[PDB]
Amino acid sequence: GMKSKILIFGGTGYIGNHMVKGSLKLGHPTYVFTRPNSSKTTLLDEFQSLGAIIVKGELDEHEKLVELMKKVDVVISALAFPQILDQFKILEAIKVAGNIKRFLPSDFGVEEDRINALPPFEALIERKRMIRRAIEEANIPYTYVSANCFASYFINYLLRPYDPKDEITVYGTGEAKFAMNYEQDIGLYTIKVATDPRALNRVVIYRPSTNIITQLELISRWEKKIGKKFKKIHVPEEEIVALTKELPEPENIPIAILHCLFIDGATMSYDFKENDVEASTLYPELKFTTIDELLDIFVHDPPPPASAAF
Ligand SMILES: NC(=O)c1ccc[n+]([C@@H]2O[C@H](COP(=O)([O-])OP(=O)(O)OC[C@H]3O[C@@H](n4cnc5c(N)ncnc54)[C@H](OP(=O)(O)O)[C@@H]3O)[C@@H](O)[C@H]2O)c1
Repeated sequence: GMKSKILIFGGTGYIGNHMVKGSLKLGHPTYVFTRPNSSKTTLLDEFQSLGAIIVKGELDEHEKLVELMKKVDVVISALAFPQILDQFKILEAIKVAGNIKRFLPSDFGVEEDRINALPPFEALIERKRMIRRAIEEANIPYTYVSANCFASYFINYLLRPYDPKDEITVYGTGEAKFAMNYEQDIGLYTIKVATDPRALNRVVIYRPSTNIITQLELISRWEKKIGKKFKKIHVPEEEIVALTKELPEPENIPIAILHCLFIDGATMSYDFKENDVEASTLYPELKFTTIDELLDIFVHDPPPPASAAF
């Protein structure tokens, strides 16, 4: 009816699929753009059964993008790091069509306009910054989502719950705080803020007070849940920094990211600004799945591990 029509790029993605599902669950007409040479016919078939409109095509098809933009109201990009600057193709189409009410570029991580990282990672987040600067210069309505850590992704990475090993690797001292959110919730909240006037042209941060923790605390709570103790093996900060300088690319990128999130504590190293919007405070009918609930999920029905593309 009056629900804004949402177009999602990278919808078959690791985080993108939760945005597609959240969109449909909220009653929004949902368009999913996907490459012709897909390996997700089963995933696309699921979206289709849920009401999604599938549009196959390449980002290089400028005319197709423009005609597609004219049919929707909101555009959300969940593309991967290798495709960050390819978002300029999306932006060009948005500018030509001229009817888009809100554009959310592919951020969904650290708040790159207030944090810095080691060269391997810094170079990549500068690409996201370039997208934001272009959006602002063109006066395109937007919302920048700092989702912080994808919870299933990093619980799997840090705890390797599917590994019966007796040791656990700790990065740095393990004392740095970080916030992590369940992917399913990042998906739903992103759709909500994309049409919330309170988020128009603002930075939105997902930092629920129940999802702030340190590596050491996460391990301790996990040990209690499963009744096992691990031998904590620390990897010195100086060691991690050296690796980012010697190891090749993309091998050194994940190392740089681990330093950013778990040693420097970039997701918790700042205080909110006047115009910042913390999403957990927005909807009284909704709440972010907490860390305790997340650990319970890994005990009962753990989601598969994942590895981002670099
Ligand atoms: N905060 C965190 O913890 C965290 C963790 C991981 C990722 N991220 C962020 O989340 C965002 C998305 O990451 P992701 O892991 O979800 O992405 P992804 O699943 O790797 O990729 C998303 C989609 O990109 C499309 N795609 C892939 N290669 C392409 C190409 N060459 N040309 C055009 N389209 C292509 C694919 O869709 P089709 O096959 O349908 O074309 C794919 O499903 C990024 O901004 C990333 O940095 C954050």
